[PDB]
Amino acid sequence: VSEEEWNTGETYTCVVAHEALPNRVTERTVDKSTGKPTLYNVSLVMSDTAGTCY
Amino acid sequence: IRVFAIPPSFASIFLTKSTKLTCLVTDLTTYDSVTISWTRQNGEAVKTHTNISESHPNATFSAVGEASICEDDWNSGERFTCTVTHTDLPSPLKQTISRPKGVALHRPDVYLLPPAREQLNLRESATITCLVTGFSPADVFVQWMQRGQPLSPEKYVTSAPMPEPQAPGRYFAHSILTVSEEEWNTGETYTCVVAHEALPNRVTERTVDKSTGKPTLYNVSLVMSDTAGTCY
Amino acid sequence: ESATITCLVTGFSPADVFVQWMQRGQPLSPEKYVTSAPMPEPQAPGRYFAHSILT
Amino acid sequence: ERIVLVDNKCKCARITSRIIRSSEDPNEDIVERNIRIIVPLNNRENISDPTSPLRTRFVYHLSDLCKETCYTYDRNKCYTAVVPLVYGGETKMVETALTPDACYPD
Amino acid sequence: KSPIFGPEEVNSVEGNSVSITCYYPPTSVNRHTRKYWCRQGARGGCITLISSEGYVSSKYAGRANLTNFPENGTFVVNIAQLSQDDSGRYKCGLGINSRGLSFDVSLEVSQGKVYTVDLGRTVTINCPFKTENAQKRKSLYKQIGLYPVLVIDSSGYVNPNYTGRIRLDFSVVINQLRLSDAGQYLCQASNKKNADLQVLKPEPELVYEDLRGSVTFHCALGPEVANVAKFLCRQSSGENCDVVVNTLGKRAPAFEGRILLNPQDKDGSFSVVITGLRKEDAGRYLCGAHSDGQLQEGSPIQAWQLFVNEESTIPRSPTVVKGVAGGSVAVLCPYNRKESKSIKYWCLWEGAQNGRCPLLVDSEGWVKAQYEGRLSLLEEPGNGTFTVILNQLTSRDAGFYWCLTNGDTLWRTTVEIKIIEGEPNLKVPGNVLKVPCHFPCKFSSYEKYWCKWNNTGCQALPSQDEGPSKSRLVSLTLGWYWCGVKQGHFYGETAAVY
Ligand SMILES: *[C@@H]1O[C@H](CO)[C@@H](O[C@@H]2O[C@H](CO)[C@@H](O)[C@H](O)[C@H]2NC(C)=O)[C@H](O)[C@H]1NC(C)=O
Ligand SMILES: *[C@@H]1O[C@H](CO)[C@@H](O)[C@H](O)[C@H]1NC(C)=O
Ligand SMILES: *[C@@H]1O[C@H](CO)[C@@H](O)[C@H](O)[C@H]1NC(C)=O
Ligand SMILES: *[C@@H]1O[C@H](CO)[C@@H](O)[C@H](O)[C@H]1NC(C)=O
Repeated sequence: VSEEEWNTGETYTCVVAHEALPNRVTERTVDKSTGKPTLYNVSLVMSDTAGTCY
Repeated sequence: IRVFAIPPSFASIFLTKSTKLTCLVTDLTTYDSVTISWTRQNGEAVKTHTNISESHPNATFSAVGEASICEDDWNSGERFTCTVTHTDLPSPLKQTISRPKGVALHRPDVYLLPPAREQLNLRESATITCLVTGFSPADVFVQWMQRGQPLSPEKYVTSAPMPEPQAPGRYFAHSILTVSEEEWNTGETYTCVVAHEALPNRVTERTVDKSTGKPTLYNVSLVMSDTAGTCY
Repeated sequence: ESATITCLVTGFSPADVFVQWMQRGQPLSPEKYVTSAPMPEPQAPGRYFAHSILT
Repeated sequence: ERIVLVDNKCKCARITSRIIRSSEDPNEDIVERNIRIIVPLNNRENISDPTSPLRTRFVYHLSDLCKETCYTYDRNKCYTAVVPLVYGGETKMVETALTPDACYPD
Repeated sequence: KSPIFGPEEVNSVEGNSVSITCYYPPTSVNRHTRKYWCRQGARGGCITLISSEGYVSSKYAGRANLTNFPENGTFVVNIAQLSQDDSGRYKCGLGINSRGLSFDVSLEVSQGKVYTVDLGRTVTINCPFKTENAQKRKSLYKQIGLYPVLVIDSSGYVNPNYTGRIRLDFSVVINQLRLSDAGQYLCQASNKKNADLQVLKPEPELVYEDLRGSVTFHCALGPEVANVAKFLCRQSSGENCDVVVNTLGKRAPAFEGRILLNPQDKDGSFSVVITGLRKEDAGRYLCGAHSDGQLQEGSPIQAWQLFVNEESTIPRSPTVVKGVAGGSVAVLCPYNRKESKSIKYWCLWEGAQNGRCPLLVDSEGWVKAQYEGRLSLLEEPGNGTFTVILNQLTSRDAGFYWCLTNGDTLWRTTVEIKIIEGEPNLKVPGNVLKVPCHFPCKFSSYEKYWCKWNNTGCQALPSQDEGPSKSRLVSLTLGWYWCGVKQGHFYGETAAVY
């Protein structure tokens, strides 16, 4: 594909077709949005009276 | 020679499906010829009773005049009246009983307070106070349980619903249980169950032990793992 | 919304305790707290308690 | 702008992600992993049996919640237990409501 | 995002009262959970001024009440006796104060001839005079820049800022008031008088709708703007309105198949249906009446405000049904499970400027004559759905197909038929006592059956089964009739014969 596609993505599914499958389809996809993060941020908050998970 | 009239609580309606109503006659002289007839607003009679009790060792007679009605009759605010016909009182008195219509339902907020750390220093006793705030109408039914087993009624004292200070038409209640300080510094989850006619399944319950409620030590130990992962 | 602080006057005898509440030195209104009448304590012998909430 | 990868509500994890369109240099764009755990700290181990010990370990394998023992109540799902309350003779085991305002039947 | 939705901006003068509604997704938690209205102060947090359990604060005591309509799906806060300490930043919400589930109202109180008009209308600026000047050069000037600039003179001058749109009664009538012209004027004959003209911007009319639901904009306008070419813009992030319908033709590349501009009434109260609302429709919409179908000044607009909540109870039916030519489609339209006993209908698609949706079938029975033989509305499965089967396809009967119902609250589900090229999945004689029907081996679990088609649907007709047949083959031992399949409770591929 064009390198210029990889600011906009378009998500690029690649579907295989084999005989040991239910659908005979094991479609997968990877875009720029998938793949490695290079900036985490855990943000875990703690609170006596939580426990409802809105 | 007094008289008491006992309308059914909601936690006798809901909990035994037996909306029977009584009026007890005590303080009277130990005489006989008791007739305690339950009559509606139209004067008409209802079913009779049994098990009219004994006098006291203390020589003041105690009797109990029972009837059974249906639930839909009781909720419609009908006037019921027991008439006591004794040889002492020359007027056969009426005690009037009605479930007063027009009151809203509100839900009790049950907060359960653990014993003060000024009290767990004497090593004698600890007092846990269930606090049933803000409900309506009266008649909450607090009872306690220790480790899934119902505690004996000699140990807790539930108060009566006195109306709340700021809130206009909403009551509140209390219940204190005295557990010995060795039985609290072991663990020993206690639960406070309340039953009231505006709660969801009619019943709710709270719990506390040494380690949950007002602790002096918060020991979190969290672990995240595989934080990269392959997440879709 | 609102906090209910509770004073648990336990263990005494005879009746007629009198609980009142002060903030910083000058006493509060009696419209805000609710003292129960004394009730007898069941585990201990004939010694009462009471309680009084302030909201 | 961001896409929710996981919104798990019985551990309360909430992994999302977002591509940061940077200063307009080449493709030095970054991708994030904004985990947001919220730790209960007064819920029991068995969430439904409230006579259990408290909790110490809160373990979040974030593969095994990207694809149980829940830590928090979910808000919409409603929880119960059954207690032996008495009133007189019988021990009528009736059905309580751990979290109320969710177990109201229609 | 948090699905409560209130009024984003509230304006009311001191002493007057406020009613603030906030909506919630009517679950069984949200009906019964605590509903607050807290004041987001500075330095921190909500301070609950009036909860719904029954707390009412020290400040709002005697002047506020919060009620809760759980079936309407909303809760309303009435606040009387405003002051200027009632200005600032508020939240209406549910549950605990901290955990979101809220909306942010910004309360903003204001201090107390005269005129107050909405946009584009008329107004009659009236001014008294004396008898000694009963022929003089009467005039109206505008106070900008500490000097009356000329607007209306007697001899026939009107301003370039006010060209032509105003005549002179004494008094003076202006027409097509635009918001820039909301000025505090003055009138002169040697006497004078002031003149004051506020022109309000027409307020939102909050519409909390659902994801994959539908919405009906009820545009009601006046006998001055009956024949003006009505429209519906959508005021986006700048000042421009990317128009969505028109009456002179236009529509959007986005809203294909979905906008239905209904015909005018005698009152000019045309209505607009949007369906299949997705998350990017959630903003201000504006019906209006200007000539050239774009948003211009002088146009009696009347806005709305959508909100498309994401916490739907609406189920996710497939939007694209793909049928092969001369094949079969079998679509399910979902409908409100409370509203089971009602008269279903179906539809075509015919543009927006037309904005039509004529009825193909129903549940009482009446089918269009040009669809007879190939069409049947079903009822199985019940408990939530109703199925429609259409076969004997065609290149031009692909389109957008609306699943109406005669219920109260309506989800006009639109399903899209894609007529691809293809071969039939079922083989039947051309146009025909025994008739055969030849089923592929994929329908092995499916129950093979024939129908007698009418306006009443399918009634059963017996047959006997064979073994392996080049798959499956069934007989019709013995108008239009079909030989479809059935999978437990749903329906699949049917093919018709004469
Ligand atoms: C403790 O957790 C167990 C499983 O970890 C729960 O399991 C059973 O839960 C169902 C659902 O209410 C009950 O009908 C069963 O009777 C439970 N099993 C047993 C042996 O009690 C259980 O709910 C939790 N404990 C309690 C006492 O509720
Ligand atoms: C996580 O990182 C992003 C980008 O660096 C940032 O915008 C966001 O605020 C961070 N998360 C929290 C909880 O602050
Ligand atoms: C405090 O945390 C540490 C770290 O996990 C632990 O080893 C220690 O025992 C804890 N102490 C208490 C008093 O909980
Ligand atoms: C605190 O938690 C850790 C981990 O469970 C435990 O090992 C430690 O003993 C705890 N502290 C106390 C005082 O129990």
